[PDB]
Amino acid sequence: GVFAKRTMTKTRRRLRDLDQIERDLRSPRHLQQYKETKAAEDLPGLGLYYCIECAKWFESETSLVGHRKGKPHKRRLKQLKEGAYTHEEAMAAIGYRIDNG
Amino acid sequence: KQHHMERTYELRGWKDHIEFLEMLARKSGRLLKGGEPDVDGVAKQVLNDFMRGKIPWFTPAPEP
RNA sequence: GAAGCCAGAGGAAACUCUGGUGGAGGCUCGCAGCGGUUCUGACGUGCAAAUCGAUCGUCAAAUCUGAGCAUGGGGGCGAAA
RNA sequence: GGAGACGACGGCGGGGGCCCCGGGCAGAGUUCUCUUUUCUUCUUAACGGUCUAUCACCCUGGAAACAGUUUGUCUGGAGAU
RNA sequence: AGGGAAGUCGGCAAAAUAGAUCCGUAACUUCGGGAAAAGGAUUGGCUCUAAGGGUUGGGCACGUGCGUGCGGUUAACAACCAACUUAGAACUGGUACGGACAGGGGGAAUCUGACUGUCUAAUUAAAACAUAGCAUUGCGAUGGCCAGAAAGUGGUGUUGACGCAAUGUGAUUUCGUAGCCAAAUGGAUUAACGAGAUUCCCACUGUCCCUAUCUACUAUCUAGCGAAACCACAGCCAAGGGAACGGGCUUGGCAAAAUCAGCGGGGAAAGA
RNA sequence: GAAGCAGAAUUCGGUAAGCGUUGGAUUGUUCACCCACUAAUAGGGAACGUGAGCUGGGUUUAGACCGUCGUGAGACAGGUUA
Repeated sequence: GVFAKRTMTKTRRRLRDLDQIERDLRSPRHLQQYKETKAAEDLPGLGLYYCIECAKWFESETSLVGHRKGKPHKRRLKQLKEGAYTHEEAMAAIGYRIDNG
Repeated sequence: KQHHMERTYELRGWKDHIEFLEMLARKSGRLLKGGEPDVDGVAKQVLNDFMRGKIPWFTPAPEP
């Protein structure tokens, strides 16, 4: 189930993008940036229990190990195995390159 | 007094009012969407209990 | 998920704890039925001299209901308006 | 003296009917492809005979190392198994 | 779209929540509840795995399928038959996985009635009534409460104080930075329950900024059919018309047949 | 037009109604005071010298409770609800 599915596509209901998840997994600095863009006291579990794969905070470690079995987590793992879509792939689709001398 | 608040809410270990209201919200279950504490509602409860004679407080009389 | 019952762990016993079983209650969600809360509702020489729609209360009983019979105006009946 | 002759509710068990599955005969439909396929008929009254069906009762016998036993803890030296 | 109650007396209405499995759940409490509290995780398809059952059947010695006297609890084994649940794992599509339908928004408080229940058929469903509980009064039969015109009349009465009749009230509880006294508590600041009244928070949204678009039925036009309310006569205004009133009079402005769809200023129109 | 009116910003006054004159909080209340934006947030009439567009309060049929008065039916200094 999706909560309030009618307004799911609004800009104020936007979620983190998969290429951002790729950059967070590759480099910790972007993930840290996404951490100070939030307030630690209002996060579920005070921000200690966070799944980078699903970009989601959880109230407890048992809840985290709980969602890791779920098919949303496995779909996120599958999507990250196939790889996110980027501007480099967009240029390679049309055969475009960047000339830097 | 601090110990009066401790026996009133069965809570201890806060360094400031924000932490006190956060631990009180997490203990009493006053949570918003996502488990975020209801600090506003907990503060309203504390103020109402303070006025309605549920937390012990008084002003000492000036000595002669 | 109440008494009652079974097994295990303690406790000198009386009792305590754990896992079951059982199926009580003018308990509860809720279909029918009964009722009638709300809508700038519909209708307003209406389908109707009180109807229609959505929503709502109750739903194992102080529940709903038929036929036969009893109470008749200075009256009767009335969980009393 | 028995019958006529008697409340409400709960779970358990037996039987009839309905529902469901399989085989077979016949008929019908589908059939680009698939489908030994999908559907339809295959029934047995009152009244009787005969053989059996929980409870209960009778005979032998005398039960602790208590036993039989229901989903539900009742039964037995007032005689259980 | 963006914002999210800025709307409005007032979040009225609408939106959001909703089934099931798992994690977890506070104050208060009459210890029964509150509680589906709160707050989170998950749900499709396909291929498998595992667990949960029923029926039948034991070796000798004799007499001859049973009777014995034995001997044994590895039947812990074989054969046959059968259905619905539960848990686990891989793979796989995805913007959706209780995919339609169905289906709690939640919370912090205050007032109020103990609760379940009942009434104003056709404007008021409620703090009204009733209820159990509590207290008072009368009556021991040649009696109390009643009824009838009367009666050799009737009820309570197939009755006898743990009863009958009339009242009032209306569960239970009450009635020194922290001391003393009382049989753990010092309470009514009373739990649960509620189509009762009130304030607020989160969520949510066309309530609003600020409106736009789509569908059905009308309205519209046609064929057929076909009323009623109402009606002194009638219907453009301006200034004056003492009695604070003009539609008709005076003085002006003006003023051109016949029509159709709408509108709610005026006249009409409220079982007014 | 006038003013110690240097400038900037204004103050007082005149002609002028062409053109504008907002968004909100507050009902334990004569809802009137605050806040900001703005060039500015001016005031009135056509109702209130009785009076059918819509909807909240004065406002008040029938139900109900509390306060005051009355022996009582009831009335009100009043307050609440539908």
